[PDB]
Amino acid sequence: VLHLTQDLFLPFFSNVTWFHAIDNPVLPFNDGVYFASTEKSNIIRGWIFGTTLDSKTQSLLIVNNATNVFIKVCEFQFCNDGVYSSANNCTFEYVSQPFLMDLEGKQGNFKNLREFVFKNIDGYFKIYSKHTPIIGRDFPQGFSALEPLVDLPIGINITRFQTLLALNRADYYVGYLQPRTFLLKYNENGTITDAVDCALDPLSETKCTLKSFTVEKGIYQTSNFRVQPTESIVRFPNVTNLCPFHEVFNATRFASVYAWNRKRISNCVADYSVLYNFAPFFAFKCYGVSPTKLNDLCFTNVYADSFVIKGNEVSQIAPGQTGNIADYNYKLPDDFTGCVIAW
Amino acid sequence: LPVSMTKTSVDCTMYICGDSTECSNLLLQYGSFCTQLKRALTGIAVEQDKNTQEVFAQVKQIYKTPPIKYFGGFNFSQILPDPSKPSKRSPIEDLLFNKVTLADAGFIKQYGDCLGDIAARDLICAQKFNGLTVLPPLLTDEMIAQYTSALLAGTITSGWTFGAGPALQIPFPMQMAYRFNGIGVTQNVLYENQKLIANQFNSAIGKIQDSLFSTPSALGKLQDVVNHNAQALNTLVKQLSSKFGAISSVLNDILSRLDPPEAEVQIDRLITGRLQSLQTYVTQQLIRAAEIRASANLAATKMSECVLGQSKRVDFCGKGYHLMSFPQSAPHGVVFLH
Amino acid sequence: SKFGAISSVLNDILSRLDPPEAEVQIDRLITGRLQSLQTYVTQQLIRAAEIRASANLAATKMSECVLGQSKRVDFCGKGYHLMSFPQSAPHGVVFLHVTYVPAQEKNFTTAPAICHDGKAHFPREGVFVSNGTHWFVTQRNFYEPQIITTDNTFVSGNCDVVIGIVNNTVYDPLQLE
Amino acid sequence: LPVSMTKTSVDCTMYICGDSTECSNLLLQYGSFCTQLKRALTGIAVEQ
Amino acid sequence: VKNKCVNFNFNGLTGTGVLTKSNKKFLPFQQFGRDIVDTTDAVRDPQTLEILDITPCSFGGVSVITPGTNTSNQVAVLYQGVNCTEVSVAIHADQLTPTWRVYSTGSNVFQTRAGCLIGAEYVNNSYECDIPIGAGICASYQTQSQSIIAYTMSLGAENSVAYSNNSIAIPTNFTISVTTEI
Amino acid sequence: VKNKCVNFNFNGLTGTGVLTKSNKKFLPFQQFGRDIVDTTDAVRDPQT
Ligand SMILES: *[C@@H]1O[C@H](CO)[C@@H](O[C@@H]2O[C@H](CO)[C@@H](O)[C@H](O)[C@@H]2O)[C@H](O)[C@H]1NC(C)=O
Ligand SMILES: *[C@@H]1O[C@H](CO)[C@@H](O[C@@H]2O[C@H](CO)[C@@H](O)[C@H](O)[C@@H]2O)[C@H](O)[C@H]1NC(C)=O
Ligand SMILES: *[C@@H]1O[C@H](CO)[C@@H](O[C@@H]2O[C@H](CO)[C@@H](O)[C@H](O)[C@@H]2O)[C@H](O)[C@H]1NC(C)=O
Ligand SMILES: *[C@@H]1O[C@H](CO)[C@@H](O[C@@H]2O[C@H](CO)[C@@H](O)[C@H](O)[C@@H]2O)[C@H](O)[C@H]1NC(C)=O
Ligand SMILES: *[C@@H]1O[C@H](CO)[C@@H](O[C@@H]2O[C@H](CO)[C@@H](O)[C@H](O)[C@@H]2O)[C@H](O)[C@H]1NC(C)=O
Ligand SMILES: *[C@@H]1O[C@H](CO)[C@@H](O)[C@H](O)[C@H]1NC(C)=O
Ligand SMILES: *[C@@H]1O[C@H](CO)[C@@H](O)[C@H](O)[C@H]1NC(C)=O
Ligand SMILES: *[C@@H]1O[C@H](CO)[C@@H](O)[C@H](O)[C@H]1NC(C)=O
Ligand SMILES: *[C@@H]1O[C@H](CO)[C@@H](O)[C@H](O)[C@H]1NC(C)=O
Ligand SMILES: *[C@@H]1O[C@H](CO)[C@@H](O)[C@H](O)[C@H]1NC(C)=O
Ligand SMILES: *[C@@H]1O[C@H](CO)[C@@H](O)[C@H](O)[C@H]1NC(C)=O
Ligand SMILES: *[C@@H]1O[C@H](CO)[C@@H](O)[C@H](O)[C@H]1NC(C)=O
Ligand SMILES: *[C@@H]1O[C@H](CO)[C@@H](O)[C@H](O)[C@H]1NC(C)=O
Ligand SMILES: *[C@@H]1O[C@H](CO)[C@@H](O)[C@H](O)[C@H]1NC(C)=O
Ligand SMILES: *[C@@H]1O[C@H](CO)[C@@H](O)[C@H](O)[C@H]1NC(C)=O
Repeated sequence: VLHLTQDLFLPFFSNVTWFHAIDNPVLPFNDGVYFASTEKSNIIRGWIFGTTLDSKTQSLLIVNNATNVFIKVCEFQFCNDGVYSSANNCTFEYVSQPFLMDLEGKQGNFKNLREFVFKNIDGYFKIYSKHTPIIGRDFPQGFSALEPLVDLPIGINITRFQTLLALNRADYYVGYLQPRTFLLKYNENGTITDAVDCALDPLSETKCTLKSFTVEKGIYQTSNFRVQPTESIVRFPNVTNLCPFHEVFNATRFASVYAWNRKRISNCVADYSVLYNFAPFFAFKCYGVSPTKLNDLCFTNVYADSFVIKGNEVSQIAPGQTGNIADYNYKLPDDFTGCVIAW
Repeated sequence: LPVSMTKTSVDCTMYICGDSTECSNLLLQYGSFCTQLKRALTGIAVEQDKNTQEVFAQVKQIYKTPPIKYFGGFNFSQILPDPSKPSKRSPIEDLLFNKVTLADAGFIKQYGDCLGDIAARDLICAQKFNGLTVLPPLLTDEMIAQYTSALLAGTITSGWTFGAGPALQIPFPMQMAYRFNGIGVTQNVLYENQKLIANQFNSAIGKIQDSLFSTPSALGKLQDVVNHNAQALNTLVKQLSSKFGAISSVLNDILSRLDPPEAEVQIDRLITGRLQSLQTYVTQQLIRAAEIRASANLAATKMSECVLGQSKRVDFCGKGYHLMSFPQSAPHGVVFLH
Repeated sequence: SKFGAISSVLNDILSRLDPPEAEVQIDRLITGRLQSLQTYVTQQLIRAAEIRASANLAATKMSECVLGQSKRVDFCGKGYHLMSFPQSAPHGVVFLHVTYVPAQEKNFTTAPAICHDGKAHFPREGVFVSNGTHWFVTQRNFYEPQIITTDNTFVSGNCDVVIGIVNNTVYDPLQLE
Repeated sequence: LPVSMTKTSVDCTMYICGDSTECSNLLLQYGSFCTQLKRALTGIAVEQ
Repeated sequence: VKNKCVNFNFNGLTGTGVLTKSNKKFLPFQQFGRDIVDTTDAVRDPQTLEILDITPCSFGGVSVITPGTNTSNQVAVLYQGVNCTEVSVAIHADQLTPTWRVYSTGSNVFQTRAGCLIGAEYVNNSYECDIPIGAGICASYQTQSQSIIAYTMSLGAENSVAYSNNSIAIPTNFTISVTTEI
Repeated sequence: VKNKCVNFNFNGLTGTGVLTKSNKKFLPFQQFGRDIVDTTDAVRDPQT
């Protein structure tokens, strides 16, 4: 079968950064990262994940050891090097068979290469791996598949990525995966013998469109090409028609609460910046809309009731309240769609 | 007889979802209900290519007419290509080209002047707005005239031999005598009334041009094919102005006005309407292509029989005892002179 | 294809949802599947019509090029048609047209008629061909020169209308005997 | 050999929405989908 | 920003394309513009009171001409129905939706009547068609050492008859050829 | 029960058909399986 799937993969002939080790920069994490490492026996233990890498957001630590693993989604404080210093708001300790499989044919020339891929779509951390003593120069050229090992629902936020070392007395092949459509050739035994990207080459686009590894001589209509818009203009009518907000907030004789003056605001453009610059507010609570979301909604009519009142009465004025003002002077309906402003 | 029509290569993805990521995602649920349409349309285009090639590419070697034109008094300048015309076309084919006005030529590269249209943008720019494009034909309307000229040269200097084997020259007088012999009249009649028959032929070739000029629409079949294609295309474009039972007709309006999970119903309605319209258009294109292919096969048989030899079958190559025919190229068609 | 519903597999959706809310999704599935089937049947009908046209053409080609000889040019193969043998094929037929195609040709000369004694002579079949010195008659698609006798030609005319007439003597086997 | 078939002149509104103003109005929201059908049926009659 | 593809949101209408100066005769009350098929064509500027047309973005279709993969891996790209100076600046500014970028050596530019061919070169010779491109152009794989070339149709071998007043060619021999029809 | 048409409800996956021994190569992480055109074909026994 020649199944075609679209899922976040590492692009073919993509660009991979290669590091050395003799201090461990924090590489950004976005849309997964492909990882590879070749070694004689071992110089690497684990990785740490998350954002800000401190005791404020949940983090990850997947250090291995000689016999098992130490996967944990915890809120480690710091190590700067006995790898954590905090387990307070921490749970979900995972232990299984060790990831690192090392085999040697009575010699160190069979340096094992290990390819690891990680992703965090809708949580559900996915770890893919395949261990084999490949030719050992560097990243090979022959195709190799990857078998998922663990699939565990972390359900947290990850932004930054870091790797741990070993003790002692040419690795770090890092590439970033991208959302692309791929087709994979399946062996009759089920293993993937080949795969072709569908965003790399015109020949790849053709092979992908017909989902076949052999394209006969001829023309093939594959897709459509678009000049995407470079910039985006928004232009609206020159109308300004500033609302009388200025005269409702620049008044000098704001009526009392017992006789609350009600101003009907009609036929104007309600810009709220003239409201923001006119009063250093102390209570700008809203109920039916958002203080931020006001310039992008259109309304039929607006009423501005203005009255000067005491301090505690400001907190008194709200839908579903009580008091000498909320009962006898001014009662806000429980179904109020608007805002109050106190300065 | 029509031979082919314009080749349309619509792209469902954008025709239904104008540059909308969410709309494309919603369409992705409908399975391979696009690859089928694109395959059908490309099959129609390849079919049109094979129809025109089957109609015209009947002779391998492109013969040229001798520099001197005296075929026993027969006057052929009206059907022979005119070197003065830069397109190397006969005067009759000139009228055939002038009397047919194509709404969409296709070979225009009209992008760049839709912005510069000044006036209201025409049908072509409108189609280029909503996911419609036309693929220009493989055989340029110029080389078709060259094939026609080669066929005409073969049938007036070599008789009907060049369609059987090597082109063997024969003067028009005894070629005339032989076409007479194939009907039931001995060659002595032609050799006695050659001047009269040449004058008859010249008068008829003079009168056919005036008959084609003065008629309102005698090329009504080719005009009909062009008008049918243009009308179907215009209706297909106009179909995007129907709300189909939703709030509005504009995808970018519905998307920007309503939330995703409520606008989902309306965009699904738009998908179901627009895609059904595209399906109907594709089916009508299929029927028209089948009919045009049948007409093209009839035209190819007509060419190989009447032009490339004498046909004994009555009324097939014009009314009366058939003698010959001359082919003439036309926009999306051919014109025979029995 | 899910066709805009919860899932594309009925045997799962029937057990995952109860009837009075599942009927909507199953109706969506029905409409999508039946629209696809309508597309398939329409395309099959078109293909069948085209195949029927091709089959009628092939039947005529059989009954013409096999059960007789065709005078139509470029119908039973390129060139003059001689015979045709049919061969069975998977879901089709294959012909073996045997066609007569001429070969090496030479300019000689031609004249519309020969004027022996005030009378124009015309070939009963064939043209009047000249080696260059001696006029001859022959067939049309093969060069078989023959002596111009009274049998090969029929005489009708007055030797003053035929343009390009050429002077030569005709023969007859009756004056000799 | 058949030469022709019975000519048909089906009508959109009368077939779909028998004398129902609301039904005809909601049919108008479907654009000129069915004018194509009327034209095609006129065509088939003409070719017969 | 005129003569450039741009998303526009004029007074509530949203679309994509290119806008530039126009010579309408817009009536003062008129605000929108359209055509026969009901598509928004011209928009009056609400803050300038001038007339601008609306254009498609880049419409066309990418077609790939290739020989058999078992023969070679070189491919050529067809940009149907576009003046490919437009894509040339589009490739340069990298706003093209296609991500695969095939090389532009200057010799691989082709202003075909049917679009633009990129990744192939002119050969002013005339060979029988192998892959139909359109507008009387055919591509094929040929040895220089191997590349993809584009060339015009050759309708056939050039031959001239020898018609004369008294010239006849009569075959002195014949042949039997067995063709096939399927 | 093998070689007998039976209504199965393997792991909530409902259906009807015949179960039999198969020589496929399911990975330990593989659970359902499928065929060319997206139909559940070879479900490995969760117990055996
Ligand atoms: C799929 O797996 C089968 C089981 O091992 C393989 O069959 C074997 O093949 C080897 C030779 O490679 C034989 O020696 C052995 O007896 C058995 O038949 C089969 O080859 C394999 N197919 C692949 C990998 O494509
Ligand atoms: C063959 O027929 C042609 C008709 O197109 C003749 O051309 C004519 O040329 C005269 C001027 O000499 C024009 O006045 C006329 O309108 C027409 O174009 C052509 O002479 C004629 N040739 C022979 C040999 O008969
Ligand atoms: C004209 O046709 C003649 C056929 O009768 C050719 O004459 C031949 O000439 C040889 C000797 O030259 C004779 O022996 C023989 O019987 C035959 O008559 C003659 O070559 C030919 N002339 C030309 C110019 O082709
Ligand atoms: C064929 O031979 C005829 C005599 O048998 C020729 O007729 C002659 O014509 C001339 C004028 O050309 C007269 O002056 C003479 O009295 C006789 O009638 C005839 O011309 C000739 N034709 C050719 C083509 O050679
Ligand atoms: C007509 O053409 C035939 C072939 O197309 C000729 O047959 C050839 O004869 C030569 C020897 O003469 C053979 O070597 C060859 O294999 C072939 O059979 C035939 O001779 C020819 N006839 C004439 C009269 O030219
Ligand atoms: C990888 O990096 C090098 C150097 O920074 C760059 O030249 C190359 O283009 C990159 N790879 C890709 C595929 O762009
Ligand atoms: C390795 O990690 C496992 C994780 O559970 C732990 O139990 C074990 O003590 C560690 N050390 C060794 C030597 O296995
Ligand atoms: C647990 O999380 C809360 C909320 O982020 C934080 O205030 C608290 O300090 C955490 N407990 C620790 C760090 O022991
Ligand atoms: C009144 O308007 C003036 C003029 O803009 C401004 O300086 C002043 O701050 C305003 N005062 C109030 C209370 O709005
Ligand atoms: C007839 O003569 C012409 C004169 O050049 C020549 O070109 C042609 O080949 C000849 N035909 C033959 C020899 O069959
Ligand atoms: C738009 O308003 C600004 C602000 O005063 C003004 O300068 C400009 O002339 C106005 N233009 C139009 C067309 O009304
Ligand atoms: C398209 O062709 C060239 C190349 O771009 C140039 O003249 C212009 O852009 C267009 N010309 C016409 C006549 O459309
Ligand atoms: C050779 O090709 C060039 C274009 O590359 C063309 O301008 C020129 O006319 C051609 N020469 C001939 C003799 O065809
Ligand atoms: C044929 O004869 C006519 C007059 O008899 C002459 O004008 C013409 O040039 C001749 N052509 C040839 C090819 O001999
Ligand atoms: C019960 O399930 C467990 C899970 O592995 C295993 O012991 C076996 O599959 C079942 N035991 C039986 C069927 O006795």
